[PDB]
Amino acid sequence: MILHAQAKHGKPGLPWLVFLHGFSGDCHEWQEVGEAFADYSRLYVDLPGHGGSAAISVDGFDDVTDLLRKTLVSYNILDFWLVGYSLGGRVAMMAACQGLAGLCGVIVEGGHPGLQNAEQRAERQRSDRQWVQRFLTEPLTAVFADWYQQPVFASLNDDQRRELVALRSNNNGATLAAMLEATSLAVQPDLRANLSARTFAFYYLCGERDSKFRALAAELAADCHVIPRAGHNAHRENPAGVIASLAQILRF
Ligand SMILES: O=C(O)CCC(=O)C1=CC=C[C@@H](O)[C@@H]1C(=O)O
Repeated sequence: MILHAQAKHGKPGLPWLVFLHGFSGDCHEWQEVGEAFADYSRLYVDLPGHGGSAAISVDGFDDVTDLLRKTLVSYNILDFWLVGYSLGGRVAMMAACQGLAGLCGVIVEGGHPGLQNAEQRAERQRSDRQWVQRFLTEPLTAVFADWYQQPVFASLNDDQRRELVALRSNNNGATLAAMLEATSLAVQPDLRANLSARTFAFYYLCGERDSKFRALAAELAADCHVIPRAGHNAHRENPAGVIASLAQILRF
């Protein structure tokens, strides 16, 4: 078993760009940005519980990393960057730190490096448990209307929220719930020390208007690219700015 993905072949010999969406996303998330890198090969992955990988269940990050490894092998990917947004950024950091053969660098957009005490982990465990129950029992248009009013999405306007609710409501609430619990920030290690000692290149992207993750990026041993006029999902709101940042990172 491998993850569902969409592959696009670029110039032979250039690295693959392996894109990981965020929670409730799917393999289309990064395509507006990724297809700008037409000379690279692109792998747009559906994480467990998401898109065409809905039926793939995992118990935690070890299982996700293993699935990612198998997927890369299946596509004959030998030399690649991992590019992850939010949950996908956390998956990317976990997989990179656990070890992926052929990884040359990681680019994380708004991915949390980990909580730092038991109180915070308990709070997140409880909060994620409440969302899990909502995803199991409520109309997804109602759940996502509240999802996109969380603080990390405060910066959005009403039009943006309406569009996102409509988009994300194409999803399986049960498999979203299973994945939300399995890869909850509550169960993630604090990766700051590991990221500091990294063998792989590590870059951070953050929307200008994403106050939480601008502060987090400052705690990290990475070059941080602040994306103008963008919130947490900076590549969605300012794709041209994210393409420019990715070009600076990749082509140097
Ligand atoms: O874009 C979205 O709707 C969600 C982005 C996303 O992956 C996350 C948002 C907020 C909390 C988490 O569940 C998750 C994350 O881990 O970043």
